[PDB]
Amino acid sequence: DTKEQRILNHVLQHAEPGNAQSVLEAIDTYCEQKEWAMNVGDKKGKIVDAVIQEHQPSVLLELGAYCGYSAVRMARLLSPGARLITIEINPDCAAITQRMVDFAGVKDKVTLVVGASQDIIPQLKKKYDVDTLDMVFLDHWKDRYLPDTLLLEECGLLRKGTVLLADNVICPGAPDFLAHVRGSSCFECTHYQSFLEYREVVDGLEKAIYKGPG
Ligand SMILES: C[S@@+](CC[C@H](N)C(=O)[O-])C[C@H]1O[C@@H](n2cnc3c(N)ncnc32)[C@H](O)[C@@H]1O
Ligand SMILES: O=[N+]([O-])c1cc(O)c(O)c([N+](=O)[O-])c1
Ligand SMILES: [Cl-]
Ligand SMILES: [Mg+2]
Repeated sequence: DTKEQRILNHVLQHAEPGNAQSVLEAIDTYCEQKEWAMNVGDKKGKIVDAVIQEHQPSVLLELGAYCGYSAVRMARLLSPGARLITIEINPDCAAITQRMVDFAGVKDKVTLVVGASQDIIPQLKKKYDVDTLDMVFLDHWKDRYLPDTLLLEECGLLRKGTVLLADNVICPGAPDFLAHVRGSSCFECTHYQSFLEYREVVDGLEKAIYKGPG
């Protein structure tokens, strides 16, 4: 992950220590202009922000951390005592994520777990003291969105009103997830049309609110 280290080094050299906004701006400018990277980004980040502002989650699970952009972005909006648990399968990306979170001033809100989402999710109650989740941000490999959604449900981690928010439902796309949550009476869905981070290709997020196993 040479590019990812470069992004981190750019942030460490140019952003302001302890300042989450400064970190996000440094990443977004670097990535838009110099080296594209799969961060949720600023435009779609504003939709993520709005969802968190509307629903005010205190326990938030992120699937897929990468360099920590979205962890920093979401953590900046959370109340005291809130927990953002973020799961990242790649140890080198997790290491960057932790540096990024520490530098941004938000480490006290974030718990990073190195591992595959499908291994970690069944451990969240017993090993991470989770009860249920208020919100989940899905932004890992898209072929995991549907299986992890069903796993979350099976493991008893969703309550009525738990908000799923999925990135990239149009590009690269998550068609099997979308078909499921839209067609299922167990999820109330809203689609937010936007763009591929840093670019003009159309993309979107799906917000799917769990309605219980009905
Ligand atoms: C799109 S990047 C996440 C971007 C991040 N949410 C952001 O906006 O800054 C996707 C990440 O998912 C991770 N990933 C892929 N499969 C995963 C899995 N099964 N469990 C956890 N992380 C996984 C990849 O290593 C990669 O870092
Ligand atoms: O290829 N891409 O444009 C992306 C974009 C993204 O925002 C991703 O999250 C992604 N992925 O997780 O594979 C891929
Ligand atoms: Cl953007
Ligand atoms: Mg994405």
